[PDB]
Amino acid sequence: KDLGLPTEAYISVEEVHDDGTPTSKTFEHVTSEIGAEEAEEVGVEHLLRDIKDTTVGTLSQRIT
Amino acid sequence: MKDVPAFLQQSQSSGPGQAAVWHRLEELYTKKLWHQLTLQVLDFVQDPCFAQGDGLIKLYENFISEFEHRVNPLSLVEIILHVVRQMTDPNVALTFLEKTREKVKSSDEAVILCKTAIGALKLNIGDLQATKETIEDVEEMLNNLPGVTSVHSRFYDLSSKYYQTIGNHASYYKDALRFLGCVDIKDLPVSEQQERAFTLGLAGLLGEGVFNFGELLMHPVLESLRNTDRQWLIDTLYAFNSGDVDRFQTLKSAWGQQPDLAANEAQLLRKIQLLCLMEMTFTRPANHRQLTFEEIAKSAKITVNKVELLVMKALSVGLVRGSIDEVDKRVHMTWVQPRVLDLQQIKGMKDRLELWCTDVKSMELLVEHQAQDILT
Amino acid sequence: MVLESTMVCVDNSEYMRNGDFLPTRLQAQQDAVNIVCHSKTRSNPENNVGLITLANDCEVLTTLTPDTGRILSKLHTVQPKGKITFCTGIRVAHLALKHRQGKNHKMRIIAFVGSPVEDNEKDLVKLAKRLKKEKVNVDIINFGEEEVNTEKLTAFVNTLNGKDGTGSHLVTVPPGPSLADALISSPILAGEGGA
Repeated sequence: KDLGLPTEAYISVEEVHDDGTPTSKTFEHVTSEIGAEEAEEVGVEHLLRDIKDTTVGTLSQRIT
Repeated sequence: MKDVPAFLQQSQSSGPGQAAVWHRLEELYTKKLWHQLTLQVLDFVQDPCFAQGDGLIKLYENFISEFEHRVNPLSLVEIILHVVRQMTDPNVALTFLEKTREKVKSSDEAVILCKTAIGALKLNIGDLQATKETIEDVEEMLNNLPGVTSVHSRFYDLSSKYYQTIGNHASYYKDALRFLGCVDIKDLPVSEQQERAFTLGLAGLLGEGVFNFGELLMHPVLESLRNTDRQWLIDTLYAFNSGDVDRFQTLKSAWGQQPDLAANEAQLLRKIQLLCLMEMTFTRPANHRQLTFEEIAKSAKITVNKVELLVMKALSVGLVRGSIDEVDKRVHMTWVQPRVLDLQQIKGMKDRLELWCTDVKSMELLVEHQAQDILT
Repeated sequence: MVLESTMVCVDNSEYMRNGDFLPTRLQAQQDAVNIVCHSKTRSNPENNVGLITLANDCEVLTTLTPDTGRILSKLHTVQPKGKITFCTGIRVAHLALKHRQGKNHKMRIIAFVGSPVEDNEKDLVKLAKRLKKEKVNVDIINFGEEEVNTEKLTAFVNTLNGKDGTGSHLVTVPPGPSLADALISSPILAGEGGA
């Protein structure tokens, strides 16, 4: 699912509404990013039959 | 073991009706079904022992020392609680409560129950400051649970009584709204519900920043119940919100009923005017953004110097955002406050968004053809 | 007894805290869990026990280990506001028994009921059908459904035995004094199979 990662990160937030019970326990999304160690990253390339589709680098990636 | 069966034994002999209650209570403990006693005890306090009999004070000691484990903690506060309501001596009632407080084993609803009762006693003496603190403590505990249940209902009744009498309209609104809104059923009488709804409506008019007018209409307490006094009431909620000055003035007699509105007029006059700047912009703007300055003064009907104050006061409280431009004599709004819960609010949004949905898809495909080479 | 994974379900209710079984049930059951656990371990040591609460929102304190210490600790504290909900404990026991630390064992549930059930006649027949198809049985030490209730269990226990390759037993402890900490007299010392 998604064009990107099907990963979402959620942090449990408490907010009041006035439609239902007051003070509800809910999830507000908090930003998800990625990492990777240096050897591990070269490993990610090794399994793929590509490098990556995007990295927001030069002329070519940036448009994609 | 037996604090409670010891007293029960003297008492059961002589007295018809009442003898029976004691006889049943005694047998449960002896066979040692402690739970079964907990089923019996609740009624017993309301039946003999200062409500058919006497020696409730004797019984108050007996329950607390031993019976705090044996008999359910929640039931322990509850048996005394009922007596505290009927009594005309809050000075003795408050001490019994300070002592009752359970925390014996695991989680207890027992703590919250004292907090309403203690608070109610203080208001009756006229310890105003002391009632206010007891409201802050009962609120915090409750709010922590994401739910609303019978003790939660109680909190809302105490908060509202204290607040209406001194006249803190702002402080009254939040509690009163929430009670209406979650649709409380407990054991509430019709008369008590007429009081909640009525006062909340007076309170909004005085208020600052309060645009909770629409949801009130939806809610059962106001909507289901009506009377002759309410016929003024309903109409003032509209007059104030939309900005028709004339309609409110005539309906003013209503202020008289409940003492929530007798504190000020100072903010009251400003507020209808504030509401009209938010309301008017919310209707005509939604992809337009201007409304003329000119309508505000026509929905004010008061002196010119006073208009600048009202207009600026509305940006500040959080009813609206934007700027006012008086070299075009128009009001530009960057933001217009979202309309408090209705079926209508949801409908307005859906159509506009669908129009936008069509723009993204088309534009996306278009741009993709060209710079086909750059993609690779 | 031998090659068994067990979920001991401790009832934690407002009912389970009385003076029914001296001194109070909370102490009395603590003696009772040690005698069943040890009894099964003594027979051949290759069985394990787990701990779940039958009552309210299920919580898994422990998965399979031989350890008696956990059963003894959970039992002494009980919620005042709790009451039995038989359906949640059976559902959860079955689900837990599937995954195991020591994985070879057959599935048997041992449950303490010191409360009258709070679930209707439709519920009790529904559960019995699930227990039977999975061939996972519940042995019940029952004083609770005696308190002011009828013994619903009695019917299920007969049905379940024979067909399932696990056993069910109805063990009767009269309400009020008879002890329920001197378990050797009425066997639920170990869970018996049916095959």
